[PDB]
Amino acid sequence: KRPTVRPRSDVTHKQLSAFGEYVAEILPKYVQQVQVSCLDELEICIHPDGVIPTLTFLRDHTNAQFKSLADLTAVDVPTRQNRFEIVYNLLSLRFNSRIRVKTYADELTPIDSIVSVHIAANWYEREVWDMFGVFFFNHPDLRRILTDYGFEGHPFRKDFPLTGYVELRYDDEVKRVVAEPVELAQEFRKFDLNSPWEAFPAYRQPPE
Amino acid sequence: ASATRVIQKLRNWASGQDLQAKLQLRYQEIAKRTQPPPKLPVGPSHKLSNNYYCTRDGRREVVPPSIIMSSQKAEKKAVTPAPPMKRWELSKDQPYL
Amino acid sequence: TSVKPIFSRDLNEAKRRVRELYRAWYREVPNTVHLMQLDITVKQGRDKVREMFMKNAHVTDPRVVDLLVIKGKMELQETIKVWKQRTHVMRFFHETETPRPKDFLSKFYMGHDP
Amino acid sequence: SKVKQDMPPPGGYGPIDYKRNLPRRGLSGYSMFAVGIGALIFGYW
Amino acid sequence: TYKYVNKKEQESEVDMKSATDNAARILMWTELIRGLGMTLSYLFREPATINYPFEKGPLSPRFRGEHALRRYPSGEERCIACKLCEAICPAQAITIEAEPRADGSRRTTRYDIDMTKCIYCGFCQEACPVDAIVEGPNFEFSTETHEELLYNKEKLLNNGDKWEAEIAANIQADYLYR
Amino acid sequence: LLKKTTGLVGLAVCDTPHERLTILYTKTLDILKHFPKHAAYRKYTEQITNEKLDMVKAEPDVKKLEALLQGGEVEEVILQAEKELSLARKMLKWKPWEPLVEEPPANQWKWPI
Amino acid sequence: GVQVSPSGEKITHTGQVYDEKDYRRVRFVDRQKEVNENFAIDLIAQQPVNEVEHRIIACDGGGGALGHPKVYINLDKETKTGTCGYCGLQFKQHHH
Amino acid sequence: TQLITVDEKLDITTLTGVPEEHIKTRKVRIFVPARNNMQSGVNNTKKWKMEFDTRERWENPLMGWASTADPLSNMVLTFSAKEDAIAFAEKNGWSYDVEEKKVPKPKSKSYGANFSWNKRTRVSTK
Amino acid sequence: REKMFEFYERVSGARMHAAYIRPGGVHQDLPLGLLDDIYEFSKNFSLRIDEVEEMLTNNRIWRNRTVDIGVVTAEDALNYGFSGVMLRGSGIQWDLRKTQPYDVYDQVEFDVPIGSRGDCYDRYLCRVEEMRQSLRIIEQCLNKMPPGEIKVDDA
Ligand code: SF4
Ligand code: SF4
Ligand SMILES: [Zn+2]
Repeated sequence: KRPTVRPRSDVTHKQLSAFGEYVAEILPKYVQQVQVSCLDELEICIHPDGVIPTLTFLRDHTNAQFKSLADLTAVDVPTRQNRFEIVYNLLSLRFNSRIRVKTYADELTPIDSIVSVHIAANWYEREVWDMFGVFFFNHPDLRRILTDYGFEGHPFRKDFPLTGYVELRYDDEVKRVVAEPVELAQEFRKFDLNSPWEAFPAYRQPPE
Repeated sequence: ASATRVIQKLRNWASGQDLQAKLQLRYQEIAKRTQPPPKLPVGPSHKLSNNYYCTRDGRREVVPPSIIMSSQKAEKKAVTPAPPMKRWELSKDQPYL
Repeated sequence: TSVKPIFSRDLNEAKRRVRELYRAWYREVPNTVHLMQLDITVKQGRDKVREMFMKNAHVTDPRVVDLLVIKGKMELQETIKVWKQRTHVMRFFHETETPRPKDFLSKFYMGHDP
Repeated sequence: SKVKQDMPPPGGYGPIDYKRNLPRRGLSGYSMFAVGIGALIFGYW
Repeated sequence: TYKYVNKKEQESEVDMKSATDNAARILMWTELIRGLGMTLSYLFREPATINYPFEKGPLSPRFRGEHALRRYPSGEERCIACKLCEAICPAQAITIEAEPRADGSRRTTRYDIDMTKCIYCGFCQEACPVDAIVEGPNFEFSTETHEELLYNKEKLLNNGDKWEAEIAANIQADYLYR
Repeated sequence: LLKKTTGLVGLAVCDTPHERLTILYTKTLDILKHFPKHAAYRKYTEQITNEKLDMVKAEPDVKKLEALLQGGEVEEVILQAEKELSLARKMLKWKPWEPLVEEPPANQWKWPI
Repeated sequence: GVQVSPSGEKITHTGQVYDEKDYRRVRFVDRQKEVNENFAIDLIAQQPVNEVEHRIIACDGGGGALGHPKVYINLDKETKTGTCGYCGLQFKQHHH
Repeated sequence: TQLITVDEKLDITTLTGVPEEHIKTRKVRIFVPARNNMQSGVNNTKKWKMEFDTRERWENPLMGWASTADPLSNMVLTFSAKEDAIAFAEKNGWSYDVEEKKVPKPKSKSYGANFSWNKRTRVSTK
Repeated sequence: REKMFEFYERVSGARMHAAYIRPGGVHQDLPLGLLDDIYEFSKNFSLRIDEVEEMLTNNRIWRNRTVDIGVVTAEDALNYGFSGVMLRGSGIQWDLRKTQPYDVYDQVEFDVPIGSRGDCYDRYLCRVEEMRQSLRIIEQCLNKMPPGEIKVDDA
């Protein structure tokens, strides 16, 4: 009715809630949380030990048939103990649906790679390792894919600086392309673009 | 468009298509570079009454996601995430090339 | 204070993996210097490898040692099949950078950096 | 006033022949083979 | 719906005339001859080449070219040092320093825009509340040094004074859309 | 008649779709009988396997069977039955009906922080 | 107007000029330091004061949407003309 | 069989890739940021922040821009807890200075105090 | 493409990097005569595609270079995570504009090109038929462009 508000269909929410209950009761050993967002997207948060069984079940089940992996990514939230949140978005062409599977890791506990389940996970887990430093067990070839050759540090982490630590320039004395500690002619001006007034009362956290 | 009839016939025979009907060079059929000034209409919220922002605040209707089950907070027929996709019908316009 | 091991149960086979990686790096240094036409000699390349290992030598957490071994294997393999070039190898030596002496008088004469 | 805005004509735009149109032009295979053989025999004679 | 791009309906059998047609096609190069013919047709069309620099490619009044700082018809600078252009500048290519002028007006002391950092997106000219910064239609300002693309307030004001006869006309032509 | 092609590259045409589906569903039920009785995966997969086996036995026509099963073509249904059998073996090995292995930290899934 | 320093270098409208012993004028050696000749403070000083008949005037800089945001200037002080904060135009109430 | 013991302080400085200068010579500050007194909102005083010590910012000889030489100048990290910031700082090996959350003291606000018979809280204007 | 870059410059002022489509709509309304010029271009554009066909589809050199090259089975494409033209060339009936539609793609009508051999030739044919169906959707958009505001009325 309202031309400025996105229309909402509740049948997708009901279907995804039913499928979330379905997956949660099928796999109680690994599934830690099931939620359906206001956007009608199903998220299932699992233990890191159950990444292989969860992905295999979602790919090979008759009711799931999530044979297409949309993407594989990581989110760095460095306030929790397992700071890397690994997110698997999957697409079911048989049922025209999309699902999200979440798990956690830190800098020193690797999680199982799903190259045996989906083949795009090869390059996607290479990207995740190169950007965040999350190791993957039983990978065919885990190495850097996006950074420079011999790049030291994982740049998509929150504590990594935006400009980095080294910069490249041509030195004529050695006739090479050499790396220097980074110096900027103009420093990146950080902007404090946060209003001191609360925007969304629905997400008001309780006081500590 | 300035081509002679002999060259036009040669081009049409050599390409197999009527080329003078659809020329890729724009000559005069395009719009004028100078246009009359427009008057763009206003949206649905351009009214002087019954237009309180709380009645059309779609940004504030977003809620945190509903927890179906949680490990700390929390005979039936098996279900699917959605009904199975209907098979696509063949094109009635041009099904094959 | 109990965690999941990556590859090594304790420091012993972690040090074994360290020794294997150092062995293979020591093997590859002359081949690297010969193939990528490095201005350096074989001796100081091996010294560079050794003092990189001694730079990392202070850690005794088996998981961190396993991850350092893994990263060293990636660097070594990247040197085996030549994708890391002469510039990337020569980035280890910092021969184009004037070093900062660590004495208080020199750090006082340069600037405000501690 | 009256709003002026970029709009299609009231009668609508004409049809656009988006389909593939190969001319289907060409002499027949039997008769080009016949004229090739005839040229061969005439040249030989 | 959907359609097939390579599938063919049923079978067209194997007839002697069809076999002879295929043999003639791949023995006398019929598709090659027709491709040659229509390439000859394009040899006999008219080229689509304009005569640069004596002929210029057509553009629109919306064109985002070289940056410029405009003025009021009185001659006062339109800029009021409000820093929204550098606040919205996605490449951080605008640096502004300001102080009250001798008559107390709120004006800039420094307005630098880096052409080598600018992405020519028009966010400054659409966030400017007084139509001071504009992306005028100049694009033929390639320089032989990297320094000459590091514009300051004097260069931007000179560009605004140079291109005011065209920038104002473009803004007059297009301002009803924005 | 017989299907000339399946419309998918690399998928063969099965000339005996009913027997293959029957033996695949029977093998799936037999390997599901080794699961624990309280296994939700066993209960659900037995439900779909029994329903699809009943529909296969009910419909002898290939096209009507495909329209009934609505899982694409019957070759795709055969492939899905094979993958379900392999998944049943993998579930039997992994044993996912057990309780939760290890509770996550307190703020592991709290967003925003 | 554009004035020159004792060094011979033109002084900008911001008052910026290089010192005699400043080394940064070598960038202007064999080149030119361009200064915008039209000084906005002088140009707005040349503008006559608009003599209006109202206690509160409204300014948009002229041209409607082509000017600045519309503001209101209170011309109560008879010893001082009211200046627009955007365009710098001066207004004076006619009390005769 | 798959669970070992480690009795250390979780040092990952060898894996972070940061140069040793920007580990040993840096000091970090852990603090709830103070409310901007030009406003009255308190939404920016909810999350703990870690920042780094300010390094040298000099003037560019060409344009006068603020040139810098350290990479950790715009690095600000957000945490939900002081202990989380402590764990992150000790894990990354940075020496930390922590100041506790300055909360506003509860105040006895009474509108009737503005119109008192005998107390000095009676106002002379409104 | 130069003509269509002229269209991009007319809507945004940038030939390539428009930043025109924004969250909430688009940045500005179309200038007058733009729809007429788009129609004048698109009524002649399908002739060009046929000549691209003449220099490629039936050419034996292009057929030798593209036929039975890079044959991808449907299951391999699904497992490798392919999308768009690759799945349709391999024969998978999948298009996001038809399955999970956005904006007014459910209101427009078009056909989806589906290959049968999974090779370079089938992918090329799918891309060309996608060009033709794109021209069909362009015709429908030109005929059914509605009046009204240009961004969401939410300041
Ligand atoms: S057009 Fe250039 S200067 Fe203006 S906002 Fe965009 S990037 Fe910045
Ligand atoms: S947005 Fe306009 S008035 Fe404001 S500082 Fe920038 S150029 Fe000046
Ligand atoms: Zn004004």
